[PDB]
Amino acid sequence: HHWGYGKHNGPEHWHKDFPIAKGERQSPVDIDTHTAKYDPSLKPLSVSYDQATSLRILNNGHAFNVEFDDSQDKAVLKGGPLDGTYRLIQFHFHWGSLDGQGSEHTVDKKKYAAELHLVHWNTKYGDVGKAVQQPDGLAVLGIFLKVGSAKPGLQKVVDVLDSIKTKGKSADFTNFDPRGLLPESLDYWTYPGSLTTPPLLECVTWIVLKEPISVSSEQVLKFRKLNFNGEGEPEELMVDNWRPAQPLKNRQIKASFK
Ligand SMILES: NS(=O)(=O)c1ccc(C(=O)NCc2ccc(F)cc2F)cc1
Ligand SMILES: NS(=O)(=O)c1ccc(C(=O)NCc2ccc(F)cc2F)cc1
Ligand SMILES: [Hg+2]
Repeated sequence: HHWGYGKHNGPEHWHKDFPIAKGERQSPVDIDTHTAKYDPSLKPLSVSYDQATSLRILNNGHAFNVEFDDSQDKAVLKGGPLDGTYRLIQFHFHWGSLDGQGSEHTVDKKKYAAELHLVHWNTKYGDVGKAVQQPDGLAVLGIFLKVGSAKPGLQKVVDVLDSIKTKGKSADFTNFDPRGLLPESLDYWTYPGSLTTPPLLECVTWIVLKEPISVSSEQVLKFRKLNFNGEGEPEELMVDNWRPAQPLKNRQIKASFK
């Protein structure tokens, strides 16, 4: 049936319905800090989220997305390895059943507790639908989460999870400021890749931040209480919604710092 993260429909099965799963620029990948190339020509990232308008939060099976109004250049990402303006359309997380796993990308084989993905699309393409059909259509800002101190800016998200426990549920989520989820430093690694969930389109420029943000054990626990299933169906906890690292193949990971 539909794809998932279970034994019978997990990542190892996606290739049957989405041949691109065994493509040349699939994500996530393991970032080997010792072979990543420091690139002096990489420009600093420009994150302008001051005018961000969040609208809704929803459980879509797989994960929970916080959507933003992308009708105008309100929250945009520019700079770095990007050409043009990219609008923030939504952000979501991937997490594990235990603190030692959850992130999609790994650094020197180290998995973090979770990973935040802030998804943006290239404005030159007019709409996200056209953007996903281009090699530079999307830019996803990836941030690692490690268990430690609580992240104040994340609490508003944690408190609302109860109202969207099952698949298909959504709740109004206005006035959320995504700037509250950023680490202090904007140093990053970048490589061309793909969406990490079906349809696995190879249209993403990945920008993974070096500095993880810290979240408390209690905050991460609440992600784990969400459900993959819809209301009235057998309860399957939403945990381990991450795809294992894919072969790097003929790609080079560039670093904005030495
Ligand atoms: N402007 S808004 O807040 O209402 C909005 C928010 C989220 C999404 C979404 O997650 N769709 C994903 C999505 C839909 C179609 C497609 F081809 C690729 C793709 F990533 C769409 C619109
Ligand atoms: N974990 S991750 O950052 O890589 C990621 C980011 C966005 C999406 C998404 O928008 N899915 C909907 C969607 C629906 C239809 C389509 F054609 C493409 C598409 F991405 C999926 C995975
Ligand atoms: Hg593409």
